[PDB]
Amino acid sequence: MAYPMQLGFQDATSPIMEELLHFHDHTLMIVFLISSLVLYIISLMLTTKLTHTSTMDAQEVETIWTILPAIILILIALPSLRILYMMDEINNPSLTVKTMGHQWYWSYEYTDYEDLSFDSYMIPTSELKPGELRLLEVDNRVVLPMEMTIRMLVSSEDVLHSWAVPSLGLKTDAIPGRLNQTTLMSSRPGLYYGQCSEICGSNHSFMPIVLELVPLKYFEKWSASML
Amino acid sequence: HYEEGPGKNIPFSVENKWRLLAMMTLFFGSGFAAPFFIVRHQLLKK
Amino acid sequence: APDFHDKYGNAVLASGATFCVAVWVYMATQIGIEWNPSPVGRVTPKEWR
Amino acid sequence: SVVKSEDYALPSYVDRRDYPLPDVAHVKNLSASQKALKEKEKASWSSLSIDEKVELYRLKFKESFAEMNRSTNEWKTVVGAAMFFIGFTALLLIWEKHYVYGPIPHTFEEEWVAKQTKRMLDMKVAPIQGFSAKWDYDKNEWKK
Amino acid sequence: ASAAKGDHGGTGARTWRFLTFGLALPSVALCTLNSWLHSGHRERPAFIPYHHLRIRTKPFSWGDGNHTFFHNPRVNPLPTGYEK
Amino acid sequence: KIKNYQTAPFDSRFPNQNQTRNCWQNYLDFHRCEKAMTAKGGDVSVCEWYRRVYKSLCPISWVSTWDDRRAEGTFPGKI
Amino acid sequence: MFINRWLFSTNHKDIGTLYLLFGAWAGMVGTALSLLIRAELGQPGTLLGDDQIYNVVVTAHAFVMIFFMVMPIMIGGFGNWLVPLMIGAPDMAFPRMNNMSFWLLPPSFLLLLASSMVEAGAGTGWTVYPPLAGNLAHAGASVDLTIFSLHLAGVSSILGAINFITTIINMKPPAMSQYQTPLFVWSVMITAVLLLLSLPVLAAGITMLLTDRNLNTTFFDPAGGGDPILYQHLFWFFGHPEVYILILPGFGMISHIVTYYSGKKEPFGYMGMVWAMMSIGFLGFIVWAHHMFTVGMDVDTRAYFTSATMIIAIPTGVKVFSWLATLHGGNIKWSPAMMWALGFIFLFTVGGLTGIVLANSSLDIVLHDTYYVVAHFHYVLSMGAVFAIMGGFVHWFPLFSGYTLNDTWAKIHFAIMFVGVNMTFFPQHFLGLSGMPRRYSDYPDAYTMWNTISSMGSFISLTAVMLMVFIIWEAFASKREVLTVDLTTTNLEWLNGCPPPYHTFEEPTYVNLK
Amino acid sequence: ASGGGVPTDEEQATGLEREVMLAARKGQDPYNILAPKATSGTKEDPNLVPSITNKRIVGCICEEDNSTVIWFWLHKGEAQRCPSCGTHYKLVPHQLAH
Amino acid sequence: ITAKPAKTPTSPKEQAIGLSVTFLSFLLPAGWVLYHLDNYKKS
Amino acid sequence: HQTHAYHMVNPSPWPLTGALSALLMTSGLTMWFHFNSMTLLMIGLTTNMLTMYQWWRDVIRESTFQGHHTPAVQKGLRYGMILFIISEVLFFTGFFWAFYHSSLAPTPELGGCWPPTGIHPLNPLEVPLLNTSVLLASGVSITWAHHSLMEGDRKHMLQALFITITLGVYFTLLQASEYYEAPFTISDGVYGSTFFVATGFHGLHVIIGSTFLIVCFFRQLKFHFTSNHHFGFEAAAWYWHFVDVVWLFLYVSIYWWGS
Amino acid sequence: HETDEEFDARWVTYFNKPDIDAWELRKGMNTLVGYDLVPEPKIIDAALRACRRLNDFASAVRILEVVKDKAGPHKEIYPYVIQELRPTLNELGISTPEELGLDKV
Amino acid sequence: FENRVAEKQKLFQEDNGLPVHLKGGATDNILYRVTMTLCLGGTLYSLYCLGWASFPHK
Amino acid sequence: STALAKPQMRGLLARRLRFHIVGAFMVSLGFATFYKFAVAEKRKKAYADFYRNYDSMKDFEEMRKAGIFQSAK
Ligand code: HEA
Ligand SMILES: CCCCCC/C=C\CCCCCCCCCC(=O)O[C@H](COC(=O)CCCCCCCCCCCCCCC)COP(=O)(O)OC[C@@H](O)CO
Ligand SMILES: CCCCCCCCCCO[C@@H]1O[C@H](CO)[C@@H](O[C@H]2O[C@H](CO)[C@@H](O)[C@H](O)[C@H]2O)[C@H](O)[C@H]1O
Ligand SMILES: CCCCCCCCCCO[C@@H]1O[C@H](CO)[C@@H](O[C@H]2O[C@H](CO)[C@@H](O)[C@H](O)[C@H]2O)[C@H](O)[C@H]1O
Ligand code: CUA
Ligand SMILES: [Cu+2]
Ligand SMILES: [Mg+2]
Ligand code: NA
Ligand SMILES: [Zn+2]
Repeated sequence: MAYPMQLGFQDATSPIMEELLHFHDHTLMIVFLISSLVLYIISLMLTTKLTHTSTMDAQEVETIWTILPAIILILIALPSLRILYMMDEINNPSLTVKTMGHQWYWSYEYTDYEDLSFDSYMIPTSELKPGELRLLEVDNRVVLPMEMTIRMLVSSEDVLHSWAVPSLGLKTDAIPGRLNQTTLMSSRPGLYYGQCSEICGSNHSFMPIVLELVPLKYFEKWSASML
Repeated sequence: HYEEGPGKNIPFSVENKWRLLAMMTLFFGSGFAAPFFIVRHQLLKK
Repeated sequence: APDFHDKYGNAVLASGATFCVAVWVYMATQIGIEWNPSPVGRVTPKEWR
Repeated sequence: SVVKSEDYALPSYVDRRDYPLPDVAHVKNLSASQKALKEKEKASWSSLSIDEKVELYRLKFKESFAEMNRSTNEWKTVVGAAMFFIGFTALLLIWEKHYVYGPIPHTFEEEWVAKQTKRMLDMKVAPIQGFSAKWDYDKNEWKK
Repeated sequence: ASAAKGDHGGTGARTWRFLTFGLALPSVALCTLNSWLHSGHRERPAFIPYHHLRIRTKPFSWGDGNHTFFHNPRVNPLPTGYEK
Repeated sequence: KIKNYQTAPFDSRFPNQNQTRNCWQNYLDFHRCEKAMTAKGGDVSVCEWYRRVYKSLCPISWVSTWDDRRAEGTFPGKI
Repeated sequence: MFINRWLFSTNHKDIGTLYLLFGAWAGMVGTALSLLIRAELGQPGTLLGDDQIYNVVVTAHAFVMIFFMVMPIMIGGFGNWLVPLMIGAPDMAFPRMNNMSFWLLPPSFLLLLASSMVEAGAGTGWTVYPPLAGNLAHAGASVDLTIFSLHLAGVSSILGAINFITTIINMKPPAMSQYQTPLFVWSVMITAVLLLLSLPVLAAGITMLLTDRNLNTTFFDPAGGGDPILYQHLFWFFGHPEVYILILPGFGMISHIVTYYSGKKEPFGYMGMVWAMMSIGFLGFIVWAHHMFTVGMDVDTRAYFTSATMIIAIPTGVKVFSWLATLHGGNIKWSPAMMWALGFIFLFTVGGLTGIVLANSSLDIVLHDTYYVVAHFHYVLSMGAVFAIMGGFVHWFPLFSGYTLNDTWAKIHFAIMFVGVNMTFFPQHFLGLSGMPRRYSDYPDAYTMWNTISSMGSFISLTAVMLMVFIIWEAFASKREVLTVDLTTTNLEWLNGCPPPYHTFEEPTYVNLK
Repeated sequence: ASGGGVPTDEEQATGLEREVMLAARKGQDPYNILAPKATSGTKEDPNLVPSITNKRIVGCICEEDNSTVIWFWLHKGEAQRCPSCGTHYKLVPHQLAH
Repeated sequence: ITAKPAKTPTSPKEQAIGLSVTFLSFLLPAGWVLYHLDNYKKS
Repeated sequence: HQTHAYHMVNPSPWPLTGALSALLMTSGLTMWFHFNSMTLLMIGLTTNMLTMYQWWRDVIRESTFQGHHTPAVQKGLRYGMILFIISEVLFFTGFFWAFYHSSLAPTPELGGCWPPTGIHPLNPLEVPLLNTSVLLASGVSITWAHHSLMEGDRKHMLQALFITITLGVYFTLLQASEYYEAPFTISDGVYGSTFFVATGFHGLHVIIGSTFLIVCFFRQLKFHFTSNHHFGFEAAAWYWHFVDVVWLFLYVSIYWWGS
Repeated sequence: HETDEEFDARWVTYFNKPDIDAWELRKGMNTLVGYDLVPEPKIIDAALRACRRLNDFASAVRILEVVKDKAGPHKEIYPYVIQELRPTLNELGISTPEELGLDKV
Repeated sequence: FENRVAEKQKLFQEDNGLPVHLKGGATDNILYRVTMTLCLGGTLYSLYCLGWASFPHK
Repeated sequence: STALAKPQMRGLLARRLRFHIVGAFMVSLGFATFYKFAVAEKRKKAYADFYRNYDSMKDFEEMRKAGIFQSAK
């Protein structure tokens, strides 16, 4: 989850989110360099009493400032698109889980074997247990096996929602009539939080997602106990 | 024809700066106040 | 002939700066705003369970 | 000298360091002594006095380069006034905190934060760099 | 294409009148014959209350709220079936 | 026979993020197979692969609605 | 005479003045709505109510700022005043239709106010996506009033686009080619082509929303075989061109301001500037689905929309570097308008660059629907379109009114606004990277520090807006009448004096062909 | 069967349209529809700028394909020069319509 | 630009009046609404 | 006195009455959809018609009777009409995009097929083919009318323009009968939605274009047009060819390919 | 394009035209100061002598000011140019801006 | 019909100062008054309808 | 006294521009080197070091014993 005064991304929980971190570092270096260069040149143009006000020929310099930006764009697009096609590669999941958005909560279905489903609602602030996080805890977490490739299928039974877990690099819109797929793989056990990411009415701010990543054997006993 | 020149090519008078202040106050202040009174209206329903 | 800035610029700069610092320090520290700074190096963790 | 609104389509005078010789003289009407000075200007300029030379300059031009290029104390007024109005803004924020905002949630109480911080460390929030990476689990204290 | 006609020389009012009476209005007369020939009611199909048809999310702002604007009792069933 | 089913495998017919038609197709295939088997006198066990796949992929409410509409005579797909 | 002049106008300058007044009033509405947003977010918890009242305020804030402040000021106000003067034309081509483009806007704004007064308002986002905006989740009149408000604003702008394109093509001096027209005139022509082509697609999409809500169509309703995502394609086919419509007249004004206060007769690289605005206009029609990277599109489509979006950096960079080359060697006048334009060059560059970050669909998975997008677009809107509006207003106020501003007060105003907008929006990058969603009335506690600072910045910008009203009052109160304006040989709109007479160019300019 | 009955512009044009038509027939351009062709622009051969008043705005495209136009008021009296290229222009005021 | 001296000069006292009236026009109605929010929310 | 050729228009009330008519029509539709009343809508439609009548009346006064349409003004009105038609093309493009979106990827609720289960399309070879022959024929007769006018032939201009209008009316009556006879409705999911909204907006444009042709017919009866100056006729003919081309795209896309 | 010396020679020729008129004097100086250079003394010499033929003492002083202005922060250039022009200044009786007090702000 | 355009040209070019929308005569004023009265009256009524619709009705 | 030497008088703006554009380039390269070392590589090494001997079961057992899980006591 986010922590106070955080400046950048949540630490990566998945290999794809680690890739996104390194790609963002690359792109942010470029963004800082170009912003700084423009600020510097502004200051340079503004700090001399020397003048030259006659017509200036543009053709030569316009080669520089089209070719160099084109090269920079290619140096962004190449790693960008590599990650895009990695995220899309075939992976062979071990488990399929569905989530359906609703006003204002999420339901989850694990129907590979048995008829397992439940609703997941935010814990009201007045009912938080000591040390629990305001607006982020839920009553029934999405328990999942760690270190395993999971297919998540996302839909909605009313308006648009969007199912997001920042530290896994996940955000998939929840659209009625549509079954959107994403893949989830956590490198670590733990609790990973997200929040509804499409405006969905009165309690859009108050329908969070909490994944609970544990070893397979604990996931199997939890699943059985939830029937 | 119409009046021409500074202060004459506008739909509001600038002949007296204090009447102008009142008019500008009402004009810009009504636009700024409207959303606050619409919020009040929406809260006082239910 | 000195203009407004020659006559009053020093006083506007000094008074405006002193006022701005005083009122923002007061707002930031004396009226109970919760800035929620990082607990790192600040908070002693306490048993919760 | 006197520039009039109805002169707007006539060539005009300007003091600009990049347009040193403007389209008209600063002073176009001449008194008797000024006329005699322009006649004297047709003879050797070595025979003009310093004051006559200054007068010819000031008939042709309004400000010299040094005058038109002078710096000013305006920045002191601008920065100082901007800081006053930014200061005024904090009064608005103080008013808002006093009269508009109610208490913030109970999760910002010191004890709650201390318990929530331990729980975040127990679930190893951001354990690579962001948060639990800064806690020393072996010494049970924040890393120095 | 050159179609299969072939006048020009000058495109003019006389040529466009020739086209109007010699090709366009004969084609309308032919299609009018073809149509007023295949008219005469075709039977209406069994009613099936499919949920993607006869949509009613809000009453229509006319009539009883449940009839479409150019409702034809012979061929337009209501959500509950054909009228009586 | 090819059990130890874990979940529905990748299907090259449906390789993109939108998996609606994967759910739909397997639901149709199961129920088409089931109708064929029950008619000619056979075992629905041969339809089981499609059952498992659509049960894995399809939202419960979709399956429930489709089942209701097949019972009502208003299911718009061909079975 | 008053009714004839101000309600029955056929004069491009008076109609421009009407648009500037309307846009200034809308800017006060939009500023009040922005303060309500930041009051709600300025401490953790709930101030006003749940997300419905909050997103009615957010939705209205965007519609007012875009359709009632920026487009009326830039296109209706500066376009009507300046375009005919810059080409020596005696008025617009359709001077009477021009007046209806203005008078459709007060009804459009009335419909939007009405939407917020009836029922519980339209809490939809300015994108108005179904099904939240449909007749089950937003039953009653509010969303229909919003649709009709958009219909009227769209007719106003489509007719206005017809008028500008016709005037700029048809009413130049016979010797003046399109490559002898000033860059602001080019920027308005291109903006008008974008409006002509994009607003009818918006009109189709919102009409389909209206019929799904009231005539039992199902364009966007899966129960009838419709698709909510079709509405997103139709809306964003308009909405991406719309942001270029918001910035292009600003680019035109920035080119004039930077040229003027650099003491230059011409912008650097005129044909490159024309090329870049045309390229940006064209590319802005083929990138819309970068607003849809998380809806479930195919990977090859994501790759296309990433690449096509990034290429817009090339023509935009030509413009930024050409503005820097126009400064180069200038006799720089540090006027308040120049300060606004220099702020624009830098802060628009920052916002454009975070736009390039967002163009990468892989990274946009994590950034979409977060405050990183809100930071991007307020750098290009509050520090881009708005800085060009303020630079153009301070630069051309003496032309329109015949009176001068106090330049020291205008520099104070720029300084306050500059601090306020940066304090408001810079921390929103951190909120976005760390995952704060859009359209939230409240946030998890970790996000408190940057939301508190961002709300403090919004109050500084309020102080600047109040000061701007006083500055305009002081100018009309003191009545310092303009005498001489420099560089009229390359700024034709000033050559008829300040203010220019009601009828200008009754005798056209003489321009020969040689 | 080509008949008649449709009025011609010669018969029925009126107002400014008719003034423009009749002037064009005479080879005249009182309403400034055509671009004037430059002279050599010397002081002996200045460009002659018609006007119905005693000043008119000139725009000078100093060289072919310049994108910058140089604008200035030309006044009745001695020829004036473009401030950029120096080419000469002289106002020729006259009576009613150009 | 150059300009004439003000036809109707606005003294520093007059500017302070105009500035104060302008600021109060924005701040008093919104302040009244925000001060009374609680009165509204529960009604 | 001016010495350019452009038209400075007298101060006019019709922009304001047109803008207020738009307020009354839209607030009127809102009252009709939500507050069970047609009153505001009826006022708005009436003031809209009055505004259009007096505005276009004044354009005829300015041009035929006062002489303000010099060639430069007429050239501007040509550009204005071309740009207006382009805007209308893009409006229809949004409805074609909706139609191809829904029909190229038919969803499970339809049966996963197009046309949807339960939909029985009209036969494109019956009245839809007749409508196609009618609008194509009217494009030929309006071209005859144009050349008759240019050649100075009053009687045959009027004949050809009357035939064009008759065909536009025939199309409209045929389409109204087809609407009544159709077994599907606007509420029959996305097939009915796309069919009736797209053909319905097209039918509105046929009615608009036919009205514009009728205005030209009466102006021609009153001798307004000269053999060289008749931009209102040219504009009505361009708009009529636009209405014909939109129909050809509707016929191929919705009636034929979509059946 | 052309060598420095060719540029300088064209400008000397321009100002040396015996019957140069006031407009041509102003056009020349206002054009010359748009270039990225401080004009050579030989150019300035020709322009000052044009001022003399035009009986314009004030414009001669202004041209000396614009030489100092064009040098920007390069404070060594103006005293060099004045040094090189001293024989012409003495011959024509041209006082520098400094000698007239016109360098005071 | 006869061609009476010349008569209408005389009428609409008469030097009487009238704007074009009133230059046909008294019928123009009547139609203007009807149009403007319906527009302004209708606009007031729309504002009344907004007042009504802005509050709930049980 | 002695005469002053002839200074450079031409191209002073262009010379200034060239010198500082070059200087900006050198500074840009220096920053890209610093940033790679201080940000990008720091992050790569932090993730590689974290995972090099990381024991996910041990991490789980610590979290379980701290009581954080619904599914594991
Ligand atoms: C004036 C407004 C404006 C403008 C001009 C722009 C311009 C750009 N925008 Fe932005 N944008 C918005 C307003 C604007 N945007 C709004 C309002 C939204 C939110 C919509 C909503 O959801 O409500 C949004 C959303 C948005 C998204 C969707 C993000 C999401 O919702 O997840 C994306 C994605 O690609 C995007 C990208 C860009 C890009 C690449 C540009 C480019 O045009 C920028 C090009 C500029 C530069 C690159 C800088 C100058 C160039 C140089 C100095 C050259 C060298 C540079 C390089 C080599 C990179 N914008
Ligand atoms: C509910 C209500 C909805 C709207 C209903 C609309 C109903 C019917 C409207 C039909 C349109 C009638 C237009 C009549 C125009 C008459 C005036 C005219 O035609 O004016 C002509 C100029 O053209 C001009 O302005 C051309 C100007 C007019 C162009 C109009 C194009 C149609 C626009 C209609 C609105 C479309 C709305 C679409 C909504 C989806 C006059 O110049 P000339 O002809 O050269 O004459 C001069 C010679 O005599 C000299 O010798
Ligand atoms: C975002 C836009 C707004 C930003 C900040 C606004 C700053 C507010 C300026 C002052 O507003 C006034 O504040 C008074 C309190 O100081 C209120 O008086 C209220 O409180 C007084 C003191 O308790 C009582 O005497 C009054 O009767 C009672 O109305 C008064 O109504 C309100 O107009
Ligand atoms: C001078 C310019 C023009 C100015 C126009 C001003 C028009 C004012 C007339 C309004 O009269 C109201 O109309 C409502 C609807 O229009 C009526 O409601 C009635 O109308 C519905 C529609 O038929 C019925 O179904 C309902 O029972 C019933 O509420 C209602 O009695 C009546 O007070
Ligand atoms: Cu669910 Cu937002
Ligand atoms: Cu976009
Ligand atoms: Mg989204
Ligand atoms: Na809040
Ligand atoms: Zn020239």
